Amino acid sequence: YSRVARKLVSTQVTTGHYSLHELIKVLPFTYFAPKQGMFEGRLFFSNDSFVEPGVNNNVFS
Amino acid sequence: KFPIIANKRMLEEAQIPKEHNNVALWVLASASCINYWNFCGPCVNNSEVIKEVYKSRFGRLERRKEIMWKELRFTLVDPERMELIHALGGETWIQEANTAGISNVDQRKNDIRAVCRKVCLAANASIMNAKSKLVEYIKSTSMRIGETERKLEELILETDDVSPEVTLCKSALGGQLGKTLSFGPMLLKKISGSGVKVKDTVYIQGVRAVQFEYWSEQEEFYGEYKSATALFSRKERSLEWITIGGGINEDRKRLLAMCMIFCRDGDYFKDAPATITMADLSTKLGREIPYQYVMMNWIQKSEDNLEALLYSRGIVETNPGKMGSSMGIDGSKRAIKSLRAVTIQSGKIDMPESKEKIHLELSDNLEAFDSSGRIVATILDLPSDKKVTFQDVSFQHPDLAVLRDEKTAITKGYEALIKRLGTGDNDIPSLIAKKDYLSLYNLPEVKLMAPLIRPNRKGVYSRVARKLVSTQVTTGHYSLHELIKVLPFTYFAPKQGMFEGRLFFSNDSFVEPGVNNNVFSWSKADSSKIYCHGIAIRVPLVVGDEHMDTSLALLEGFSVCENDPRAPMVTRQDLIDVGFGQKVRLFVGQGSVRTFKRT
Amino acid sequence: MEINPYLMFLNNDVTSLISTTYPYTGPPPMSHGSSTKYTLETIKRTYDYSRTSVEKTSKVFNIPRRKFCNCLEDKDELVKPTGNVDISSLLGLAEMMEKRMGEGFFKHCVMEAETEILKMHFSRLTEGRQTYDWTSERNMPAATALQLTVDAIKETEGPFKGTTMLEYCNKMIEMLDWKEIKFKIDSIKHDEFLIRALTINTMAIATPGMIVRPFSKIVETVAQKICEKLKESGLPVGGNEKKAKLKTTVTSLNARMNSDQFAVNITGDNSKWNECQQPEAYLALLAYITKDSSDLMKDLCSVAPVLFCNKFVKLGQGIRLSNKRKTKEVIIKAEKMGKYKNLMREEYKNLFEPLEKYIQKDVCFLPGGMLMGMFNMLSTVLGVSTLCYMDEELKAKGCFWTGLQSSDDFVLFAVASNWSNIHWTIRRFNAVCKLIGINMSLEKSYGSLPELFEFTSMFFDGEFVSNLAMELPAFTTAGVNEGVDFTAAMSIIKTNMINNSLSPSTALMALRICLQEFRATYRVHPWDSRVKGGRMKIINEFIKTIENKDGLLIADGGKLMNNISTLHIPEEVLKFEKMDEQYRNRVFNPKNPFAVVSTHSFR
Repeated sequence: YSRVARKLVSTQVTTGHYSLHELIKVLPFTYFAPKQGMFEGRLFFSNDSFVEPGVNNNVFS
Repeated sequence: KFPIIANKRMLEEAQIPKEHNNVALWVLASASCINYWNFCGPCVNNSEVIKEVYKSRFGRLERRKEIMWKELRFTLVDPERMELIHALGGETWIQEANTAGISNVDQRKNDIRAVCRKVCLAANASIMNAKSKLVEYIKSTSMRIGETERKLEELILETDDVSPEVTLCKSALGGQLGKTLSFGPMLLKKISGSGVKVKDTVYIQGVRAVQFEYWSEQEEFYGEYKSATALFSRKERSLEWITIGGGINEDRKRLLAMCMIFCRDGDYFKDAPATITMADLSTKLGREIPYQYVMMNWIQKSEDNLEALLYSRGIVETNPGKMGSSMGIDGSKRAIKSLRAVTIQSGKIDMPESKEKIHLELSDNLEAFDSSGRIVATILDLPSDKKVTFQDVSFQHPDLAVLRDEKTAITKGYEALIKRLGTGDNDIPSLIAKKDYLSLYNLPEVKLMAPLIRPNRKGVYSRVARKLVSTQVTTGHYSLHELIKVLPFTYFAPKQGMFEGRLFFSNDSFVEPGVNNNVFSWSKADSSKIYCHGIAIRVPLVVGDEHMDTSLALLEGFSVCENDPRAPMVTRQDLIDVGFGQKVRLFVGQGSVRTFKRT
Repeated sequence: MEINPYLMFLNNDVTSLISTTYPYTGPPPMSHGSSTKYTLETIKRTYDYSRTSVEKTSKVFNIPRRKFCNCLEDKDELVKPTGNVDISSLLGLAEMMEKRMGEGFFKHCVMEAETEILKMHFSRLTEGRQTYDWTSERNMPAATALQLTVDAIKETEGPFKGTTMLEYCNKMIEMLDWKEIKFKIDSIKHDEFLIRALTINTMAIATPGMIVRPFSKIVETVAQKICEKLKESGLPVGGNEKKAKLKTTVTSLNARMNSDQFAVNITGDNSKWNECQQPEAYLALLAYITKDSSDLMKDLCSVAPVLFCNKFVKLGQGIRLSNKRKTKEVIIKAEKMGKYKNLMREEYKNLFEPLEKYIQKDVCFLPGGMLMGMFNMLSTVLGVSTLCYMDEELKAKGCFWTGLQSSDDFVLFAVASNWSNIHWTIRRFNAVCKLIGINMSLEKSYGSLPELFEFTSMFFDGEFVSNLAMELPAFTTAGVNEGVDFTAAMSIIKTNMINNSLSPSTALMALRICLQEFRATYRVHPWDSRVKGGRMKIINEFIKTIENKDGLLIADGGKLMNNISTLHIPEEVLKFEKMDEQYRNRVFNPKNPFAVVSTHSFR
């Protein structure tokens, strides 16, 4: 998850065309080190509650 | 709520408590009360009284159980049974189920004619060794005909049943004939006249041309089709007159069309339909075909072709006094308008008999000749190859039967996997107890079964199977059944992808772990058996606990746990994003749910 | 692209695809409301099809009585339906039919019907679709109104101890003369009770009371005993026997005529078969029938006819009023529509004034016609009489006819040797039919060469006889028990298979559908299913106590074991030896608080 988050951030930051409502959502995952794996599309916490980068859900809308 | 009425003393004497488990049951009462009464209530022994009272119904059941079910057949029309006529015979179909009578002769005739057709077809695979391969097939084919284990070199002769196949196979034996002919499924015979062969041409698409042969003289014959007699005379590529005595629409139509082709009457022997130009293939895979059989095949495709052929034959308006003996386009007995040179009547035309036996000569294409040409039979007048199960038969010479199918291939692969066990070193249990699973991924049997695997996504199947195998071996918890089920996939290399829950072969079939299926099924209390399309197979060993541990044969990186409804239902995909100590429910089949926990 | 579902009729037959044209059998959602408008139109068309204007005031009601029989007038425009019957021609046709069949034919049939009736119990009348109560003034099953009538007889003039049809009929007769009659409490006078007994309600299929019921049953029994000996009578039964009759007729025809003739078939559909059948002709016919027999039957058969010659018809729900904006809406009954005629629209007015004469309080004194689906056997007999006609005018021309006739549908077979004499024969037949009210439609009756025709949805052809009378059960409307409704459905499917209206795969699909309908009706499911319903709760716990799951009953988390060859066999008989002895004896325990006698009944 960290990899994906950092990726998105750079893409938004390098240009200037960013959405402030997505960084505030994905930042908490960028603390760890990137790795390799298949990103299904969701970002889970430790309590079986996730947020999705681009669509609103009960946890972040 | 309690619409159903009841008795009162009958209730207390049976001690039926209300709201047993929050179900009132009740003077009045509910319906569940009946359930509670038949599941926990008084016990009687009155079976004999019930049977005696309902003797008629139970005797009907007994009679039903006293049946020997037979085959069924599609066809038309040319007390103890009244209780079942509904299920015995309709109008398009019928079942020959019998009660006490037995006589196995006509079924034997059907079997022998079918196998003769089969063998004569099998001989149609070369261009030079026709007669040789044919006779060798015959000599290499034995049968448990009826009750006697006889060979197929004397039945063809001892029997007396005219047919294209009987004759086509007996001519090679120098056997006697009956002067009968066979132009397709129809049966013909000569009455008078004679002629000689003559050639003529016919166009296709209006540009090309092809040669056919016929007779120029006058000659009368006796045609015959299913439930249809006839008589006619052919003269100079055209039909002069004809009469019929068997009244049916389809039978008469087809018989007339076949006799017309036999007389080559009509303009479609000058030019051809626009349908033939679609092919122009008067040829087999590597052989030639005449024009008559091509036309016939064009008839078999649709009845519109038959109607077109019949329109080619002149249609006119019937005159008085002839309606009774006229015909119609649809086989109608009488009509204001009919066809030229036709005559309908009642009563089947008595067929003549020829008491003169002869012998013919086979050709490269197996066509038999008695004299002055006059082909009597051939393969062209046969149906297409139709696979049919043969029993009471022995066929030894190669080409006897392919006997190779994906199903049988899988069956043999699994038989080999089972036998490999062999209760010895360098076999399944020794490698298991040794925890050497990698060698399992290199055995010969998996290599033989590999071609039966779906190639496009075999890597993921192998990955998953290699996961299950290792996770069940290392820990020591396993089940030989599911292992053997998934082993054939642990040959190729693993790869990344999306798995769904099924392992697909190349024949569009599939297999699934933790469940049973026609191709592979098993159950406890009979673990020494393994069904394959219902075929029970045996295990060379015995086990009482090696199978009881299937906690790891359902999923890859999970293990079953105690049931818990609070746990949320999930799919096979989101599993990747689960953690530890996190139970999850999931379907393991049809309406079969189970709880799982990682590791 | 354009999907035209109909292009499959070109290169195929019609006997194989016609079924796709009509929806599947069942209770239709159309639900037409019999109300004042339709009934009045019916009565008007009835009085109109009577081509006369004569009348005769009665003495029991002081009301006119349009006598539309043997008084034909207004010959103009005879194409349309007619109802004036001629007795001479009727009796002549009856005599022809008698001569053909035999002399002691009617006598034998009436004797059989009599003897059959003698040993009959009046309780049989409880077997009926529905009736009309003469006390509550409503529609109900036969048993309810029968109990009402008997208990009213008890309350008023003591019980009825006959326990037989004849005593019941004589008791009704006597009651026709009683001046006062009681019932739970209130009583009534002679005239009112008479009216009520001669009342009818529209369900506009009729729904008569109970007084006339037994006489109608007797007449129908006689007509049935008669229709059996008739070759051209497909009413009493259908299917296998019907096809046998068809083919027998066709073969006899083919073997009868010569090579010079050419035949033709006709698909006919009698129109207004209920608004042109008169009970007066039926009475004269029954008289001619019983002419030589016990006077008992002579008088008996003459009861229902006269009871139908005087039949008051209950007008449906009255009209309603309303203001412009529709904020207010008044409701009035039928008896008072003659009080506000000045308000109703013209079309509703012109349909009401000419009939006000025949109204008494709220009904219309219909002096004839035949609205009920009754006397169908008798109408069929009359049709067969029509078909058995032959004279010398035809013989001279070398022509004749024959065919088959249902209640209001028939099939004709004409014979001739010219493409014109056929028309003359058809016109002769239509004339003889109209002479006695039997008419025919023109927008729904066609004809063609002998090969193709239709009869009672059985589309006959040169071959491939196709049926379309696929019936089915219905649990929600008729709920009885959890041990009978499945066996009855199996028997029904078996029957449908016999009549060739069903095929093996079709029967299996219908079976697997009716099983699910049954389960959903009684709110039951198997054990494998993960259901949480009430009845399942206990079944979800007392199930592990058994092993013979196959022997379990459908009503108790069971599974099917019957099939095509095991329909006549109930599932019980099929699972007896298989049910765990415990469950078995627990079901067949006659010492319980409650065809095969199970412990599954819903009294």
